Amino acid sequence: GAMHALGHCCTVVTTRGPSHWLLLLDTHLGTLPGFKVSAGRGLPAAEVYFEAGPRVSLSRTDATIVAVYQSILFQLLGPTFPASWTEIGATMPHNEYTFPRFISNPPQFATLAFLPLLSPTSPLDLRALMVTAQLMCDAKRLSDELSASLHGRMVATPEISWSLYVVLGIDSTQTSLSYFTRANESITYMRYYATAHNIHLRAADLPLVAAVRLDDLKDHQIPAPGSDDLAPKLRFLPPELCLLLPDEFDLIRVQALQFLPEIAKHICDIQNTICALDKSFPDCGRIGGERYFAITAGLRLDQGRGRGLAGWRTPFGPFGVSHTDVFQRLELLGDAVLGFIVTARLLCLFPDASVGTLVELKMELVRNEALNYLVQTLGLPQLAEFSNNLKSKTWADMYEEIVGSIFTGPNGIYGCEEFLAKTLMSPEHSKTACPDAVTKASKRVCMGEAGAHEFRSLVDYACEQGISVFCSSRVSTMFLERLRDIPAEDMLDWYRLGIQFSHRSGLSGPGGVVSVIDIMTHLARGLWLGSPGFYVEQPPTIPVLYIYHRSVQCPVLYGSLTTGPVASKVLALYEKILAYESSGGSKHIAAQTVSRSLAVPIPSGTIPFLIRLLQIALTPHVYQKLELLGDAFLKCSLALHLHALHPTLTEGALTRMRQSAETNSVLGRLTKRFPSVVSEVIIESHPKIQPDSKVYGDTFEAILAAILLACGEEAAGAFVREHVLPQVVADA
Ligand SMILES: [Mn+2]
Ligand SMILES: [Mn+2]
Ligand SMILES: [Mn+2]
Ligand SMILES: [Mn+2]
Ligand SMILES: [Mn+2]
Ligand SMILES: [Mn+2]
Ligand SMILES: [Mn+2]
Ligand SMILES: [Mn+2]
Ligand SMILES: [Mn+2]
Ligand SMILES: [Mn+2]
Ligand SMILES: [Mn+2]
Ligand SMILES: [Mn+2]
Repeated sequence: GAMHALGHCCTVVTTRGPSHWLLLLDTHLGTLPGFKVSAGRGLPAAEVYFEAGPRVSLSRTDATIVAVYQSILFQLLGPTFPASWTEIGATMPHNEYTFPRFISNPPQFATLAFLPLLSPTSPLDLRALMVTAQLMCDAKRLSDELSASLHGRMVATPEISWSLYVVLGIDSTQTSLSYFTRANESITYMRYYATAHNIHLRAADLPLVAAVRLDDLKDHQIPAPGSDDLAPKLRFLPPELCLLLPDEFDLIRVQALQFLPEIAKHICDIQNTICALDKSFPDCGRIGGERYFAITAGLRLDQGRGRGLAGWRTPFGPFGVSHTDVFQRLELLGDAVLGFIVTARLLCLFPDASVGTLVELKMELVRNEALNYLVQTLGLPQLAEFSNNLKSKTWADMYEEIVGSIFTGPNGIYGCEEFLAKTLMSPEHSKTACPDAVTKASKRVCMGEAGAHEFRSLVDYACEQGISVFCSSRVSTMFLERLRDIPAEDMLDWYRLGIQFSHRSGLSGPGGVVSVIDIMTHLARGLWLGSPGFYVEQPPTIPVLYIYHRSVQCPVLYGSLTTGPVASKVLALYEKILAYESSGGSKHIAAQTVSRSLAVPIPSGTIPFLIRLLQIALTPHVYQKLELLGDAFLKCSLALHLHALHPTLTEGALTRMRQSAETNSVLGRLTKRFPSVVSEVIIESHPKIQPDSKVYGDTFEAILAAILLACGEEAAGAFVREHVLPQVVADA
């Protein structure tokens, strides 16, 4: 293009070596997922690796010198390919796309050009191109112009479809006047070319060229001066037909060039997939190539059929990871964080619930049965394609894998929170005329004119009409009683927070629907996202605020500490837990010694709160819920750390791995490595207990939660990598 041109260091790799090219796109496609092409239509199997580079600028004059090189390439490609890279992709048979069923005609198509590179680092040379165009211009026939200096050189027959051949030497045994036979018939080459092609050979008296067609020499090695290793495919052709290609166009280039059409198809495929499925597949915030590979990993559940996933090419992620392997490890991780977020939020949504029922409720929301239904309402089954010769996989797994994708993508844990809040609660989860006095309240709620009793009326109504806004009948029922326990002066703020979130999520306008179902839903999402803390049973309220430690904030929903309608509640609880009169005996000392033994940098002035929780973690009947949360986080943090440390490992390995460092005996050991003052306090609280007890293990889990709650997600995850990760036992 003009200046609008982005570089990529495209590399085609065959059995015989690597070939380097500079791809130029006029479109931001981020990084392009490499792919590998199957054993070919006259070409060998190969692998194509990309990597983004400079943002190269081109003057009009230079851009047209590129255009020249292009046409040199198109000519070598032969008359079978339209002389435009766009037209090559934009006429692919549908069965060559990654999604033949969703071929969506993009408004734009990309505009690409290819240029040679001597190495993946050498700069773009424009003067070089012009020389190559000059040498091609000058390049003469074999008649004008030894059979050891021609060995391995590229030659094309421009009078006959511009086919490409590799010269093995000159066979003086025969001449265009010589004969060759096809069973029952013997003709002279000179007569053949006249009979078939309407070519009347001039220099007929010259010795034929012993060459082999590029189509035929699939991956085979070229022979020496001719000791001729594989000769049932050898061909002899008149020297006046062979146009000798310049030294730049060696065997390596010319073959790699046969794959450039696939790279054009790939970029084309990427673009289609995006503007066909980008709006129907939960948003991870990726763009271009990576968004493609995400949708591919996410919906192409099986592997290709012989030839490949998309046509003859099968895309792979970083470190040569199968798109299936990706889905496999993103499901594992996604499953692990869904557990974390659901734990942390249920913990606050039902502050009074026991660890017993929190666990029960989680499994009601994460259960296959439920996720399976959630995936149906997303309409993924319709888009997912597989050959059912792929057994143990479930619809429900798509949900987990998505959460994984969203998490590991640019949107972060914020994306996951958003995706869960859109999907676990939704008006689509109940059934439905309604009384008079109820429509009046609903109307008043929507235009902000609503107050205390209007909500009461609406709750009490839904509370008896059995309205379920969660994808669980138990959770929905339990949500309704949590609502009765919430001060009606508060409900207007929760609702606003819910509708606010619904708006930014793109699933509503600023106004609600004016139904008790929609109102019931918004109340839910508010309270899901924003409930401030949970109670530790018999002792104040522990505030959940690890979100405000996030290095990227979201004032629209959560606000800031210095103070909204939610932030204020959280802050309130925070100030009350500090002011708690510290009866600091030996526990308070253990808290302090733990406070400094974290071997990990914590945020500033966060200590006094950490001590308070570390105390709770170290008291006997109270750690229960902190343990629950710590357990949850540890799985998810460890899953992450391993996911990163082992880019090529799949479901089985990564599971067996983190399970080995998550066991109660293992965590217990780590608790004993703290100053003996800590072990002392544990044995002091629990009379006559033994080194193999469950309690050491669980207090570690409890401590991890204390760190998470008081210092935030990155401090807690640091503490995991520094202390828990080194205990993971290799599968070898
Ligand atoms: Mn079409
Ligand atoms: Mn003729
Ligand atoms: Mn990954
Ligand atoms: Mn409760
Ligand atoms: Mn599985
Ligand atoms: Mn699963
Ligand atoms: Mn009650
Ligand atoms: Mn809007
Ligand atoms: Mn555990
Ligand atoms: Mn690995
Ligand atoms: Mn005990
Ligand atoms: Mn435990």
